[PDB]
Amino acid sequence: RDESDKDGMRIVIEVKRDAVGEVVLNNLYSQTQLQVSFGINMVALHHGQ
Amino acid sequence: QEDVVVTLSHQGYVKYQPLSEYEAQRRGGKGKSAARIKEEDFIDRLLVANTHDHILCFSSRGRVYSMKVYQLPEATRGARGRPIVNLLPLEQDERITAILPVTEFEEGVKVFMATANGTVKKTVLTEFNRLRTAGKVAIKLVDGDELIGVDLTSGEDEVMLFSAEGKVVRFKESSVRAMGCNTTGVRGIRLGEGDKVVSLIVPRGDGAILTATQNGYGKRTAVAEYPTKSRATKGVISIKVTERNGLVVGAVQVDDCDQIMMITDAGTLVRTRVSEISIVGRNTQGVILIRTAEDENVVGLQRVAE
DNA sequence: TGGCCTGCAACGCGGGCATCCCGATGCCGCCGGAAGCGAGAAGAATCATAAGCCGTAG
DNA sequence: GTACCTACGGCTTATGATTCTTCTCGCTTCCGGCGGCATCGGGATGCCCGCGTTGCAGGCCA
Repeated sequence: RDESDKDGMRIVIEVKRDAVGEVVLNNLYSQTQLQVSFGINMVALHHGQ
Repeated sequence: QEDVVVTLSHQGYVKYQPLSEYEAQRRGGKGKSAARIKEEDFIDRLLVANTHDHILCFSSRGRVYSMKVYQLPEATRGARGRPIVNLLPLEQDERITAILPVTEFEEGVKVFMATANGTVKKTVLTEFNRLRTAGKVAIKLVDGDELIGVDLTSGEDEVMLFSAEGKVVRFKESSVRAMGCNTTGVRGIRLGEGDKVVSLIVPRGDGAILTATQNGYGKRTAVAEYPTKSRATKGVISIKVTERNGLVVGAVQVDDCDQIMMITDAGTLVRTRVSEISIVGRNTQGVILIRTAEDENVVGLQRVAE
């Protein structure tokens, strides 16, 4: 479901009955794009080079 | 690191506590009021290792379980601990045979096993690198076989197999070649009709070998008298079997200052110092240790780890 | 503050010696049962290949 | 009024290939039980004598 409005984004996910939810949440964190890396790379011009 | 000691009780309660607390609780003598309880519980296995090391739980069905030390219940949140059958996936009538603390997965360390049908087997510790709590098959058992003895053998150590008919064999582990985990193994002792292996002792030090019979008769014999024959050959005389003695219950290596545990079919527990037993040779019967009625017999011999 | 350890004198029976019977045992001939080595088969896993988005440019 | 294409560079994820784990075919041959008989060492049974076990009471220890 979804409950987002003009007071803040809110996403609601119904957990299946008879489930801890923490293992499912970890599987999501491992698979869902909620955990992504970042390619830090500091390159710029100092005297045009 | 937190050097702890792991104490497994006779009823199957596993737990551990730090060495400082264990030595503090050990100070003093045991109360004689508790010794009058015939249905009490005592420590079965004792070991000291690191909390980050791995333990190998060996069952009688040929399965081995690998788990960490910190997964066991601590001294807090319960004094007696938790049953081992509720934390390990053990089947019905599946009892734990032996537990071997392992610090490093050394290639030179081998896990020697022995079955009831005389089939022995050793496995390189390297093959036990990655094993979960579910466990795997450590030895292939035939119909009517069970695992009875597991010990770590390496270098030039020897192994000994004990029988109920008074036979015993002693051979070096160099005459055996390792195999896979899902194989049967090699044969180590001659067994007669209806006879099986009862115990295993690896010679370490100068401790004497203490054996016993069903009717409470036992003796002691030094290891310097036991010949060193080949594997799966005829066994030398261990004890004179007689209708007054019965089948051999078991044998455990004991020093001159330790204790032995003797249990009967009724439930009588008897603690006897080893100094009250005469020292005799191999081709002997022994002396009288405890009384025995015409309808009871000793069913278990074990060295007190206290 | 209560119980374990030990000196001591009196009661008690087991250790030591002698011996014939018994059950393990070595040996020999005979029968059988894992085995284990090589070989074949199955499952598990890490390297290699084709974009997709990020924002300007045509 | 609106839609569809690629270059400039990096990580990943969506799928066919190779080393490590495992499942278990083959029987046969040297080897390990298995039974019978002569053999030998132990010991249970009997008697004698001193030492191991135990009760009482005191001083020491957990």
